[PDB]
Amino acid sequence: GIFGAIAGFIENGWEGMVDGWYGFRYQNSEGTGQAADLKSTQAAIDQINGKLNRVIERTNEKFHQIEKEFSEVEGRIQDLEKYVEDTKIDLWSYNAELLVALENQHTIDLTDAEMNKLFEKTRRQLRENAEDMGDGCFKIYHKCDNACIESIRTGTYDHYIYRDEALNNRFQSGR
Amino acid sequence: GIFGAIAGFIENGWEGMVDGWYGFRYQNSEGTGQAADLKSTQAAIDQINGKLNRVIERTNEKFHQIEKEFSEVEGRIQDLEKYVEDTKIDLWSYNAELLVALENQHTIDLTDAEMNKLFEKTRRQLRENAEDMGDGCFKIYHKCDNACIESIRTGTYDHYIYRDEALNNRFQSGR
Amino acid sequence: GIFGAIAGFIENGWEGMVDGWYGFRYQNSEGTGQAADLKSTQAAIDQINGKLNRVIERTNEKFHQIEKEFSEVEGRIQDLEKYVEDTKIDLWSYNAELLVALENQHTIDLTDAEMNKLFEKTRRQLRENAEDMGDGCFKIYHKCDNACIESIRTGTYDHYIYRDEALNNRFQSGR
Amino acid sequence: NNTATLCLGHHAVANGTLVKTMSDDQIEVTNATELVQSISMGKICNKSYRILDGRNCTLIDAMLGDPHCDAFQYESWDLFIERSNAFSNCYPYDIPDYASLRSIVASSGTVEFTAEGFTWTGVTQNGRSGACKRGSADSFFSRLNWLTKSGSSYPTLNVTMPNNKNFDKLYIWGIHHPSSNQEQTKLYIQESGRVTVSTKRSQQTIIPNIGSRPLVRGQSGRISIYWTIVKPGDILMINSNGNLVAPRGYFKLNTGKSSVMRSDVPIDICVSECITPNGSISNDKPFQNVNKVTYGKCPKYIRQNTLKLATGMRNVPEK
Amino acid sequence: NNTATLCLGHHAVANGTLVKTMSDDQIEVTNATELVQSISMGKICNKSYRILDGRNCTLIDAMLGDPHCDAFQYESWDLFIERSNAFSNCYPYDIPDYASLRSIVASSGTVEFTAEGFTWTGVTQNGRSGACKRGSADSFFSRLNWLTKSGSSYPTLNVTMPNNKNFDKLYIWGIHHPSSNQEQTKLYIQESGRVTVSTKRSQQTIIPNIGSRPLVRGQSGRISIYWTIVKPGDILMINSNGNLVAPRGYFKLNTGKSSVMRSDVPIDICVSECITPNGSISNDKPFQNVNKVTYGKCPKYIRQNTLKLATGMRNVPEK
Amino acid sequence: NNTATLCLGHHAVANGTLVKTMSDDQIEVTNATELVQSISMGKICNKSYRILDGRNCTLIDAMLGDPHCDAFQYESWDLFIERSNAFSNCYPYDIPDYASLRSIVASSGTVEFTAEGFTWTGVTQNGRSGACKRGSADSFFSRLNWLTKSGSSYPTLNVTMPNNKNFDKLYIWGIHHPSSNQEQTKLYIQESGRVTVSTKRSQQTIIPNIGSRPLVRGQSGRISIYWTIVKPGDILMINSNGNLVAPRGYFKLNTGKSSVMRSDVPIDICVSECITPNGSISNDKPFQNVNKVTYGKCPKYIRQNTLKLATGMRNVPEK
Ligand SMILES: *[C@@H]1O[C@H](CO)[C@@H](O[C@@H]2O[C@H](CO)[C@@H](O[C@@H]3O[C@H](CO[C@H]4O[C@H](CO)[C@@H](O)[C@H](O)[C@@H]4O)[C@@H](O)[C@H](O[C@H]4O[C@H](CO)[C@@H](O)[C@H](O)[C@@H]4O)[C@@H]3O)[C@H](O)[C@H]2NC(C)=O)[C@H](O)[C@H]1NC(C)=O
Ligand SMILES: *[C@@H]1O[C@H](CO)[C@@H](O[C@@H]2O[C@H](CO)[C@@H](O[C@@H]3O[C@H](CO[C@H]4O[C@H](CO)[C@@H](O)[C@H](O)[C@@H]4O)[C@@H](O)[C@H](O[C@H]4O[C@H](CO)[C@@H](O)[C@H](O)[C@@H]4O)[C@@H]3O)[C@H](O)[C@H]2NC(C)=O)[C@H](O)[C@H]1NC(C)=O
Ligand SMILES: *[C@@H]1O[C@H](CO)[C@@H](O[C@@H]2O[C@H](CO)[C@@H](O[C@@H]3O[C@H](CO[C@H]4O[C@H](CO)[C@@H](O)[C@H](O)[C@@H]4O)[C@@H](O)[C@H](O[C@H]4O[C@H](CO)[C@@H](O)[C@H](O)[C@@H]4O)[C@@H]3O)[C@H](O)[C@H]2NC(C)=O)[C@H](O)[C@H]1NC(C)=O
Ligand SMILES: CC(=O)N[C@@H]1[C@@H](O[C@H]2O[C@@H](C)[C@@H](O)[C@@H](O)[C@@H]2O)[C@H](O[C@@H]2O[C@H](CO)[C@H](O)[C@H](O[C@]3(C(=O)O)C[C@H](O)[C@@H](NC(C)=O)[C@H]([C@H](O)[C@H](O)CO)O3)[C@H]2O)[C@@H](CO)O[C@H]1O
Ligand SMILES: CC(=O)N[C@@H]1[C@@H](O[C@H]2O[C@@H](C)[C@@H](O)[C@@H](O)[C@@H]2O)[C@H](O[C@@H]2O[C@H](CO)[C@H](O)[C@H](O[C@]3(C(=O)O)C[C@H](O)[C@@H](NC(C)=O)[C@H]([C@H](O)[C@H](O)CO)O3)[C@H]2O)[C@@H](CO)O[C@H]1O
Ligand SMILES: CC(=O)N[C@@H]1[C@@H](O[C@H]2O[C@@H](C)[C@@H](O)[C@@H](O)[C@@H]2O)[C@H](O[C@@H]2O[C@H](CO)[C@H](O)[C@H](O[C@]3(C(=O)O)C[C@H](O)[C@@H](NC(C)=O)[C@H]([C@H](O)[C@H](O)CO)O3)[C@H]2O)[C@@H](CO)O[C@H]1O
Ligand SMILES: *[C@@H]1O[C@H](CO)[C@@H](O[C@@H]2O[C@H](CO)[C@@H](O[C@@H]3O[C@H](CO)[C@@H](O)[C@H](O)[C@@H]3O)[C@H](O)[C@H]2NC(C)=O)[C@H](O)[C@H]1NC(C)=O
Ligand SMILES: *[C@@H]1O[C@H](CO)[C@@H](O[C@@H]2O[C@H](CO)[C@@H](O[C@@H]3O[C@H](CO)[C@@H](O)[C@H](O)[C@@H]3O)[C@H](O)[C@H]2NC(C)=O)[C@H](O)[C@H]1NC(C)=O
Ligand SMILES: *[C@@H]1O[C@H](CO)[C@@H](O[C@@H]2O[C@H](CO)[C@@H](O[C@@H]3O[C@H](CO)[C@@H](O)[C@H](O)[C@@H]3O)[C@H](O)[C@H]2NC(C)=O)[C@H](O)[C@H]1NC(C)=O
Ligand SMILES: *[C@@H]1O[C@H](CO)[C@@H](O[C@@H]2O[C@H](CO)[C@@H](O)[C@H](O)[C@H]2NC(C)=O)[C@H](O)[C@H]1NC(C)=O
Ligand SMILES: *[C@@H]1O[C@H](CO)[C@@H](O[C@@H]2O[C@H](CO)[C@@H](O)[C@H](O)[C@H]2NC(C)=O)[C@H](O)[C@H]1NC(C)=O
Ligand SMILES: *[C@@H]1O[C@H](CO)[C@@H](O)[C@H](O)[C@H]1NC(C)=O
Ligand SMILES: *[C@@H]1O[C@H](CO)[C@@H](O)[C@H](O)[C@H]1NC(C)=O
Ligand SMILES: *[C@@H]1O[C@H](CO)[C@@H](O)[C@H](O)[C@H]1NC(C)=O
Repeated sequence: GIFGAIAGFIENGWEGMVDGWYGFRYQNSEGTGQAADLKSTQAAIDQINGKLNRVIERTNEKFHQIEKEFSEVEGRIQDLEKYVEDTKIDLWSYNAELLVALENQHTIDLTDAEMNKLFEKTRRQLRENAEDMGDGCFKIYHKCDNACIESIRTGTYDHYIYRDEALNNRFQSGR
Repeated sequence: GIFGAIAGFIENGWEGMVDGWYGFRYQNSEGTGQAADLKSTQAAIDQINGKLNRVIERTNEKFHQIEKEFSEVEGRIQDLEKYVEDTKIDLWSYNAELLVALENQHTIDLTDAEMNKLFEKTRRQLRENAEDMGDGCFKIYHKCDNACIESIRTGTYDHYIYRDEALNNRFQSGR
Repeated sequence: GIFGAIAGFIENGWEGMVDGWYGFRYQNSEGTGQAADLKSTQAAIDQINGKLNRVIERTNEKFHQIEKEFSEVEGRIQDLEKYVEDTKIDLWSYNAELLVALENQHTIDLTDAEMNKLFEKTRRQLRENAEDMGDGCFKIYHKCDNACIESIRTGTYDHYIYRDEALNNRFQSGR
Repeated sequence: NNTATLCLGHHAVANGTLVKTMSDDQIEVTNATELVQSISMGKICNKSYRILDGRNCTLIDAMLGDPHCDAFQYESWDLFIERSNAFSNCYPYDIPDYASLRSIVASSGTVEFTAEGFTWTGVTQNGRSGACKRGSADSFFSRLNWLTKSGSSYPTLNVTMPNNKNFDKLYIWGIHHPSSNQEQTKLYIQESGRVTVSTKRSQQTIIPNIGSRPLVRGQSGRISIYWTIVKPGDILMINSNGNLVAPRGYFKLNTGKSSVMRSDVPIDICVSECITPNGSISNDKPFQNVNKVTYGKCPKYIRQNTLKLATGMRNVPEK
Repeated sequence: NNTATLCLGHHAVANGTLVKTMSDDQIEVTNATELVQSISMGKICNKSYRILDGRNCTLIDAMLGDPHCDAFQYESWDLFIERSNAFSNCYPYDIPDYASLRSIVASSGTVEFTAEGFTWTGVTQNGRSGACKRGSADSFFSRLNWLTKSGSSYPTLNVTMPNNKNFDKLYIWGIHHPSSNQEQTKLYIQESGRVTVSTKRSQQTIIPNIGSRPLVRGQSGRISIYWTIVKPGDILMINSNGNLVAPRGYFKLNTGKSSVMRSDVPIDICVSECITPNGSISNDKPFQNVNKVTYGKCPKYIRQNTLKLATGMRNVPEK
Repeated sequence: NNTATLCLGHHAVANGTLVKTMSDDQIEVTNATELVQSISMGKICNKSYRILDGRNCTLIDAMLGDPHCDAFQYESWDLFIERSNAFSNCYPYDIPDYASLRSIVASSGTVEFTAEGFTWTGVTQNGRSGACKRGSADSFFSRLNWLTKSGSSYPTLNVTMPNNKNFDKLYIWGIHHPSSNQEQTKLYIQESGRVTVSTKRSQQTIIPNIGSRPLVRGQSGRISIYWTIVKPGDILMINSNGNLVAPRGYFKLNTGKSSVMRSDVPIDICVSECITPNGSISNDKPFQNVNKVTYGKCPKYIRQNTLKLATGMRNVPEK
């Protein structure tokens, strides 16, 4: 991925998430829990659904055409009929190959984006109250129960509330 | 957008900017002001201008061809003439649909990039003297007049000058 | 580039690197040195190698066809033969133009990604022990010999070891 | 501890599948879909289009009126299926520019015939042949009238038939090539015959050609078949002093969704919207590898038998 | 306060517009441009190409020399417009392989004629017809010479005409089909005529075909028209013992940007570089939905009437 | 100092090169590759395909059996090269639908002939001509038998030849057009001849056409050449009362990778897998600007002479 999130800084996927495409796992004073993040999951899915219908016209009726199989050897005209068809097939075959590569590339990249987008969103919420652990994990420098975690997930988290406390736990150090 | 800047962490657009595509709004000791950032605006525009001329050949002269409308029912040959044209039209129709989707996708993405690129540029200038507020805003921990703001915009800003002062205002805290 | 790394925050390329595509230069207690980063170099190269073979079918045998040059003026049929070929050429010509633009765009972007991916990887390792200088350079707030630098390159670097020391050198300041 | 740690992730599945991107030949994702239809249904669905099974008959034969084709007499179709056991069983013939006539009739989508009152003065009508048995009696193509000498005369025929309807009429006619001058003069007084079918805007004269050809159902003579389109307001005119195989009326010519297909696959009771020689095929995928010969609402034919479209993020299993 | 806050943003507009991406069916951006030309100009621009309005004449007629087409006699064109009121007014005819001849002449881009001194020894020249009135007198196609019997003889014509120029000559000739043996022998001694036009490399013999056809401007006879290309250094040769409609010279054959178009739309004083049956259309867009029939510097024809290309960032209004 | 600084970078080269992206017309990268083959090899490689240099002979001539083409008698090819000095040197002829016959034979990929024992009872065989010298004696096309009157008779020929092999036979035959009734009756008793070549499923009658044509190698008469495909189990039949140029046997008709190409470029000892009129061209690039006429494993022909594919990151030199 271009963003280095999926299969990069995030070590690997969670099979335990039968719940959504993106989410959180947390360890706190109340224990450990897991919650899927719906907006992220939705943003991805929306882009992937009906993907092909944004390029390929809803398939079209076609009736009488040219002949494409022959019993007799005729030359000039049959030569042309065979070449017209052969040309048509080869050109569509290219189209289909390129389309798949393009779409898959796009899909891969937008999913890596959504992961990164969500990590970033969370990092920005926390401010200097937290620490980028490097494996897509935040060390949070204060007592954070389930209502606290839940608030970070809703986007209602207030760091000015925890600033003082965070600083204490953070700047305990120095030798 | 893949970068989560436009329509993401930046809440929305500024209709008040009749001035450029990207820029700053600031509140300081002298009041509040607004300035468009030209390099960003230019980088985007340059990519978007003449976009289509990098794929589609400057339109070409074409004179006598085949007939595409018929009075008489003829069979074999007219069958072929109709199919040749029908094939040509359907293939170009695909090309045009895919091209638009590709270009628009690219356009959307490069504009989101330029926004992010500029935020990032600014964040990097400021160092620990500032704070990522999360809505594409920086809390600057020192007295910063218009000449100060203007310097951040020119890329001449020197944080070593303000380090000491920033630290004071920042680390006033702890309980 | 969409990531603003290459030809952006990283000022320019190193001709002195006859060694790899991406890497580090460092100044420490033992002097100054330079080391290419293989994983990054490999990730890029792998994507760029055989690029075109993921879209274009391995070239195919084609024998007897239609005639494409004529001595006599014939009308209707020759009209069709010329138009069939003309159509075929124009359509492939488009394909080739678009393909090049698409691939090059992708190439540019994935290489900018790998640069950014590597900077980011390093930044994440260092934590608050370091400082984003803005030109893709880290100010490291502690004595860091070649074994120390080498550890950051291997991904074995431990910041908890240097935290205390870093803090001292960092927070010497304030007036 | 008295501080918390919060981690972000994405899901993975047990059964990942490989796809192709711009950057990778093979890369595993959480889900993929097939974009190419390669399985046919093995049979042609009698719905939703109107299918006519030609059985022992060709399309040309059913319209000309070969006796074993009599059942098709009243038929129209969306798609006419031409089988391979298909054979002829009437007087031996040939159609110069056969395929064209086959195509014209196929897209017209009917062999329905409107008889007209032609007058052939002083000639015997309804010439029959042992090569073309209706039941077990000598007969001839039902839509053609084989005219010969009456008494000791075959006068210049000069018959007319105006198109007063508001559509094009298609007229099918022919000429007879006898095997010997002996036979020629016997059936058609004059030593050398001819046919000049004409309108206000076109014309075609055909001269018969004496001589022996190989025996087909006991006969060494032959018939050559021609057509003529008469436009509304225009007028048909047949001029002949020998050898004319006369039309009995017209075929109404339609603009339509109709066609003909060579197939040996059986017809069955199902529903579908696309037909190939191999059978009906499914509609839902964008591409198709079953056959380049298609009729109806069909996915586009391509060379590859498989194409996978990623419908999920990259799959990164535990490790 | 004694500290500052600095925010980054991008612009928005009041009048955003929807486009289609790979990721979205509809998404609003700051600006979009139309890529498909769907409005025609309603008229054909007399500039920049050379347009010839066929008026009452077809292209074939103007070259053959139908009397009401006399005005086109000296003309050349880039594009020849064939109207629908267009009709014929000379002797009734037909051209086997008509479209081909139409195409050959269209791309040649001229009906300009160079007369040659042919010698038709012992036959009367300039046969005229009541069906082909010049002014209000019997006449004939101006580029053809209708030869008949002189006195009581029509000797085997054996005329020659070498190509000594350094280009291909196009020769237009014909044969006359009389309505009765009575008429045939009257105008051309021999009971059965023929024409053998030949060069060193090709040849064509055409036999006339006696018989009545429907009346066209009082005449039941007909003429069939043929052509022959004579290469530089080669030589034309016409051999006939009856029924020959002789050429009067040659047409110079050009390689050129020339063509013919069926259109009923009027011609007006404007400028443009692309022409369709619907009129001249604008050049600046890459695609076009007006007509698949085009001449000149034209955008490519496609099925869709609208395609929007984003030319600005995503539009996110206040909220 | 007692603290370290660590910088990240990417390489650059001295010799960067410009490419085109979606975002830029020209942008410098570390490396690019050419995707269009525009240099030909100047010669046709005798390997890997089987090339036959037609030299002075056309493909049609080599199969008919023009005396100067005798060397090709036993030949087969992958690709037959037709040169431009190429000329004819036997009796003057013409083939209606020439190109088709040329194409049929080219893809068959052989002029190898199997003689059959035809019986032409009561006619003299092996008619020769001064226009077709073998060595320096009168001769004729080796694969054709020119039959004329024996004594004072040319009886109706009625010869038969069944296809008992399990492939299609191709038979080449012809008719002779004499220059005067004087010549006609002299060589073929009857005033008017004819040829009716027929099978169970097709037939073709050709009538000769009397008259003078321009002299070619002293002769004013001509020959017209026709073909007939006889299917396995079917049967050939030739009926003629004059003017028949008889076949001497059959050509075996092949489905194959064979073809014909017009080229003046020399043949040389090298290896390659793609051939154009300009010479053999290299295989490795996906596109090609040398010629639209190609045979073999060829890159696709396009209009542009250059296309650069970036194979390295953006090149940003010191500054
Ligand atoms: C030009 O030359 C050709 C070929 O030489 C001639 O055409 C042949 O003409 C003869 C008669 O003159 C034909 O002979 C007849 O053949 C019939 C077909 O036989 C086929 O099918 C049967 C099965 O029913 C098989 O035996 C066999 O496989 C054949 O393929 C027969 O049915 C006829 O049989 C009758 O005659 C016999 C013998 O006299 C009687 O005893 C029987 O009772 C029966 O009534 C008959 O023999 C021959 O088939 C023709 N061949 C072709 C290819 O058409 C032309 O006549 C000639 N033209 C001239 C001279 O102008
Ligand atoms: C083969 O058979 C056909 C058809 O039966 C014959 O062709 C017809 O021949 C007759 C004459 O023998 C033609 O009759 C003539 O018709 C002319 C055309 O009339 C049309 O236009 C006028 C308007 O001007 C309308 O009245 C009408 O709608 C017609 O469509 C007339 O102009 C002629 O009129 C003259 O004769 C009358 C009656 O005798 C006189 O009183 C008048 O003064 C006037 O001079 C004439 O009547 C007929 O049109 C032909 N039909 C076709 C389709 O061509 C062939 O003759 C025949 N061949 C043979 C026997 O060999
Ligand atoms: C229909 O009309 C045509 C054309 O008018 C006639 O065809 C011509 O017929 C005459 C004979 O009647 C031909 O004359 C002969 O021409 C031969 C070819 O000459 C060409 O090549 C030589 C080089 O060898 C050059 O001189 C020159 O450039 C020519 O292009 C000559 O070789 C013959 O020469 C013999 O005759 C002369 C004169 O009598 C003797 O002195 C010599 O010794 C020698 O034996 C001869 O002259 C003429 O070429 C024909 N033209 C064409 C185009 O075919 C038809 O005859 C006529 N049909 C009829 C009447 O039914
Ligand atoms: C051994 C012998 O000579 N028997 C005579 C038989 O000879 C022919 O048998 C037929 C089956 C053919 O194979 C032929 O080649 C044999 O020589 C005679 O049979 C008739 O022969 C004539 C002419 O030779 C026709 O072949 C005729 O065919 C019909 C037919 O189509 O069945 C009769 C139709 O009524 C007639 N139709 C018309 C006039 O409209 C047609 C038509 O005339 C031809 O097909 C046109 O090409 O011919 C055979 O019945 C018989 C009777 O004369 O005598 C036997 O002794
Ligand atoms: C009632 C009657 O019989 N009237 C005679 C009239 O009969 C014909 O009228 C014409 C208009 C036709 O419709 C015809 O069908 C009627 O029967 C005679 O008119 C001539 O008839 C002859 C032959 O029947 C021709 O039709 C002739 O046509 C011309 C022509 O083109 O106008 C005269 C031309 O000069 C002549 N051109 C030549 C020889 O180069 C042509 C040409 O011969 C034919 O078109 C070839 O097909 O014919 C009519 O003028 C007249 C005169 O005989 O007598 C009336 O009493
Ligand atoms: C001056 C003169 O009259 N000389 C006589 C000469 O006349 C002809 O010369 C030839 C070369 C032609 O150009 C012709 O136009 C001259 O008039 C005679 O030459 C023969 O003429 C006849 C008929 O006019 C043929 O042209 C014949 O040609 C051959 C040939 O092909 O070379 C002889 C072949 O054996 C014969 N082949 C057959 C019968 O199978 C053919 C064939 O008959 C024709 O090509 C068919 O179209 O003709 C010339 O040899 C000679 C001999 O009569 O007398 C001179 O005095
Ligand atoms: C991963 O994707 C695959 C294929 O893309 C999924 O199977 C497919 O899912 C689609 C979308 O729902 C199915 O469409 C459905 O069809 C049924 C009956 O035809 C209809 O009742 C529904 O309303 C809907 O239209 C489709 O049938 C099916 N494709 C195939 C080939 O069976 C698959 O389930 C996905 N897997 C996961 C783990 O999400
Ligand atoms: C947003 O984009 C649209 C369309 O892309 C803009 O209108 C178009 O702008 C182009 C580029 O300048 C115009 O081209 C100009 O044409 C005139 C006269 O033909 C010429 O004098 C100029 O030199 C220039 O070439 C073009 O006419 C115009 N398109 C249409 C269909 O009118 C639009 O202005 C842009 N809107 C904003 C808010 O930026
Ligand atoms: C930058 O790229 C260019 C062209 O893409 C490089 O030259 C090309 O390199 C390829 C890949 O190795 C060469 O293929 C080789 O061919 C030889 C002999 O034909 C064979 O022995 C090798 O096993 C291999 O298949 C190719 O020949 C060559 N292209 C051309 C047109 O000469 C170039 O070296 C690269 N430059 C840098 C600085 O990396
Ligand atoms: C197709 O043709 C064959 C006849 O050639 C028909 O099947 C035959 O039926 C007849 C009795 O009516 C018998 O000769 C045989 O039992 C069958 N022959 C074979 C080869 O099986 C069949 O009925 C025809 N089909 C139609 C629809 O008429
Ligand atoms: C096209 O044809 C018609 C004649 O058929 C011409 O218009 C006619 O003019 C004549 C007098 O010259 C009269 O019969 C009528 O007033 C007109 N007829 C109609 C139907 O309007 C017209 O002039 C011709 N055009 C050209 C360029 O010659
Ligand atoms: C379909 O039929 C064709 C013959 O028309 C045959 O060659 C092919 O194997 C069939 N294809 C499939 C996919 O069954
Ligand atoms: C153009 O003319 C055609 C007939 O040639 C007609 O069907 C169509 O409506 C016209 N198109 C437009 C866009 O006006
Ligand atoms: C190849 O030959 C053609 C003629 O067939 C000629 O026009 C052209 O210049 C040649 N092309 C090249 C690339 O040499």
